[PDB]
Amino acid sequence: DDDDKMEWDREINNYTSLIHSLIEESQNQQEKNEQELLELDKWASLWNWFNITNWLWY
Amino acid sequence: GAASMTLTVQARQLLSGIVQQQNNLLRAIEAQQHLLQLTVWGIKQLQARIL
Repeated sequence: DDDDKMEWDREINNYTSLIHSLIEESQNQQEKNEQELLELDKWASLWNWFNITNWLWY
Repeated sequence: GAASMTLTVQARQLLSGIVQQQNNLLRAIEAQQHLLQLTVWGIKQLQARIL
């Protein structure tokens, strides 16, 4: 009971560091995904203009 | 080579970003679950001392 408190603190701080890392990785992957997506809104809209433009069959 | 290559290539890149990002969130939830059981355990020891 003197060395169990510690193990709890050990594991407490390890999973806490792990969650922090994981949210960090997610915050950066979310930045990345919103860029990738912003850039797709554009490519689509772009080509979606030459198409409608030249003539619109079907 | 009609730039539909270019067009789906990014969308391929996106569902790839989205799929990893779900693994990220899943792993976060799992680590949170662990953190949660430590706090439960912790709380059950404080109960099983108040007798």
